[PDB]
Amino acid sequence: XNLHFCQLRCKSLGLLGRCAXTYCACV
Amino acid sequence: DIQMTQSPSFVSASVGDRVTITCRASQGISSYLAWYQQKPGKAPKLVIYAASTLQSGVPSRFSGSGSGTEFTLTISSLQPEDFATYYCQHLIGLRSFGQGTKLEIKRTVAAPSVFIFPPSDEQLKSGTASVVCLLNNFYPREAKVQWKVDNALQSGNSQESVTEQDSKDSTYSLSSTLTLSKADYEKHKVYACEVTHQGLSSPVTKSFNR
Amino acid sequence: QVQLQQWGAGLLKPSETLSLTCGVYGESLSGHYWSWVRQPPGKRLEWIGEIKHNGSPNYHPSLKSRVTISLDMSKNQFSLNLTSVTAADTAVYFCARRSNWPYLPFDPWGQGTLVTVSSASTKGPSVFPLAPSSKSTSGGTAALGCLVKDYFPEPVTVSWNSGALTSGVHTFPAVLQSSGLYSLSSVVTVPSSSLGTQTYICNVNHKPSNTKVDKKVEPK
Amino acid sequence: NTTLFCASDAKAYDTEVHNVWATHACVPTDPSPQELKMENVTEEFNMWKNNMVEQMHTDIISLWDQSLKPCVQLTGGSALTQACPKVTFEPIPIHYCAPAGYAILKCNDKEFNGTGLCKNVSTVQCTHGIRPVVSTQLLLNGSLAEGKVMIRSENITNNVKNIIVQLNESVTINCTRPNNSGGDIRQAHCNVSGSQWNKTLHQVVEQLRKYWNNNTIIFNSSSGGDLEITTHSFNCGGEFFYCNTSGLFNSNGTITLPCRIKQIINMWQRVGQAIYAPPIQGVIRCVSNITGLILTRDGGGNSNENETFRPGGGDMRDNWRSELYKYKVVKIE
Ligand SMILES: *[C@@H]1O[C@H](CO)[C@@H](O)[C@H](O)[C@H]1NC(C)=O
Ligand SMILES: *[C@@H]1O[C@H](CO)[C@@H](O)[C@H](O)[C@H]1NC(C)=O
Ligand SMILES: *[C@@H]1O[C@H](CO)[C@@H](O)[C@H](O)[C@H]1NC(C)=O
Ligand SMILES: *[C@@H]1O[C@H](CO)[C@@H](O)[C@H](O)[C@H]1NC(C)=O
Repeated sequence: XNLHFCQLRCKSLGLLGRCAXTYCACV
Repeated sequence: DIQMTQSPSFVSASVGDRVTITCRASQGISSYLAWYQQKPGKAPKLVIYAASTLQSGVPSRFSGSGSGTEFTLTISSLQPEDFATYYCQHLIGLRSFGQGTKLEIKRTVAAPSVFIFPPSDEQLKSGTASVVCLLNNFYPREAKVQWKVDNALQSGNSQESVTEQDSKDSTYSLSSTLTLSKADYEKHKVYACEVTHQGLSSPVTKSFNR
Repeated sequence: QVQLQQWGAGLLKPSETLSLTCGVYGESLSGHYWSWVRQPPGKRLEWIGEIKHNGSPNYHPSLKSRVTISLDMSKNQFSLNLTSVTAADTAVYFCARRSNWPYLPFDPWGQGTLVTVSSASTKGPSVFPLAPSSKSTSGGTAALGCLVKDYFPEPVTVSWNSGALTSGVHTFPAVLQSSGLYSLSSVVTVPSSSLGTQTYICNVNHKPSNTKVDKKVEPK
Repeated sequence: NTTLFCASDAKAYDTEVHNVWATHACVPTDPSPQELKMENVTEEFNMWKNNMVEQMHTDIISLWDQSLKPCVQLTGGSALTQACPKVTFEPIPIHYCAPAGYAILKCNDKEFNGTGLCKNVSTVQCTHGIRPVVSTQLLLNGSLAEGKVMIRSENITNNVKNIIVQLNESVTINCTRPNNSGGDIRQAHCNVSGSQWNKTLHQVVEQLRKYWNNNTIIFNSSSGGDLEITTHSFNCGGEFFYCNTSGLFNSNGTITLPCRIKQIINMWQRVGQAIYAPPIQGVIRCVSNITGLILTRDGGGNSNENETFRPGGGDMRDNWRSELYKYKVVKIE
């Protein structure tokens, strides 16, 4: 993956989010 | 587990006729199916594999089609050598076979010749008496045989045996053996076997007095 | 051309081990799977197992607690072992080749080996006459025969006049009696007129007990 | 392209999730003997666009779904439930073969980057043994590099794309969960030779340079995300292990990695969450050969004497691609 929530999670670490297959990865 | 079901279970067909038999798997097996031919007393023989591909040497009158769960073996015009029991086989997994489809020769009704044989004196010395009733060269295979001792129907003390179809005249033969003790045999007088069959206008009875 | 020939002992008592072997002539065992298939009386074929290169056989589920299949590569033969046999293992056993993918169907086949499992002891057959009679002359055709009773195991062979009498002969399949011994009848139909001028003898041989009988069958 | 079969020397009686499925979906094979080689033949390859990868991905999904049933599944607010019995789980070798009218070309050049011309072509009928291993960060039970280590990417200069490393020397890893003893039944650990491992990097790093000039490389842990791709995850005996690799990625003894057994997992088969039953009792122990890694490179910053690499993965196609790169399907014409 859910890209929006992945993005919603990563910026709270200071980071952008993107999918790694079906998983959320922070950049 | 995958299960192979052949239909029909039993086919009777005349020479020259076309026949098509089917094999159904309980789950899909794509084209992983083969057909074998087996005659009584003999080993199976490969006919078709990959559903539709003939093994070298197999005559052109044979063909096969199908894929998935429904499969087909076809003979465009039967010759005498084709009558046999046919098995299908799943080529992978548990390598399970179908229950087999028996292909028998159809022919005209033929009444049985009936003969009765009393037990030999030699066998009576041993403590047992065998009475044999013979039905010779009849068709169809279905027949009823009843034993009678001093005019009284016997049950559960006789055994039957039937031959495979004769390779030439396509008739059957049958023996029925009534088994009694030595003591039992010598206390009765009349022994009779009664045969009912489609080729007879009425039941035929052969008998003797001890 | 390729031939599969089988050998091995076929008469066993319960709890013993069945051990059959199949030799291949005209081809090597290399790069081919080699398989066993059995057929209980009056039932369908059942796969036992297969193998190509030593170190990876494949067996049926219901038998893998009991079965060993192995290759003798120097003689181009392979064998089947079956431990703790019961009556339920009574069947005709076949060996068969199984070539590499996708030639997966079993082909060719051996002639099969008959395996009989029983506690019954070996016994030679008693031969009794089935005499022709005048209530047995069906329209100028008489019938006579021989009852071959109480022998074990299968099979027996029956001929008439040492193989000279062939027309009209019917040797029925053996039946297993409740005693555990086999029994069988052989009959023949002949001209009534010939009864007085032609001798009729059924010949029965059971090699396992070296029994040879020529019981002459005379009218009464 | 066309659809292929597969192959597996898997037993029919041995009831194990891989075998039972393998027995009802493959063939033993094969037509002997070897790969008929070509000479003075040039053929183009592309590991990143290879239809066999997509076909494999779909098959392994079917295996897991039929084999490892989660008790509960959550996707898009929708809940699915089914029986979830504990099972025995362990990899099996697999080959993929071509049908009647096609063939599988095999590139034999030792140093192959996955794209361009191959000068030592051949033609097998089926692929090498592939272990359908599902994992992140580390590739297990794979094939080894023929000579020295090799790296491959769709575009090395593009930081979003994963870098696939192929080792030439296996590093054995032993993970064990002791019979716990007042203890956490989910606490497990992994042991690997420190000395053995402090030489594998010493060879990968040399090759990680050269592409990026004389920059100095530093390894750091994952930057974040789902717990499954931040840690080294894999399936052992039906149980899900999660290993912290911080000590493994901190630029002559033993490395001890702490582990956790989890019952709640984010699916790789689909975007969603699934729950499996609690762990079985007794010792759970798996020995595997580490044969590769999946890396992503930290971009953004200039050549600050560092590019920095962190563990990645997630798209299991990358696991399949790492083994299937040297194959291609062709039409006879
Ligand atoms: C493996 O590769 C390294 C460098 O990448 C090299 O030093 C080593 O000799 C190789 N080992 C083998 C067995 O080829
Ligand atoms: C690879 O990435 C580099 C850097 O972003 C870019 O200059 C180059 O065009 C890319 N190659 C492609 C997209 O084929
Ligand atoms: C892994 O261990 C390091 C060591 O302190 C820790 O900082 C990090 O948070 C851990 N990551 C986990 C448990 O995901
Ligand atoms: C790798 O293979 C070994 C032996 O074949 C097996 O014990 C182990 O579980 C496998 N590893 C994985 C992650 O499947």
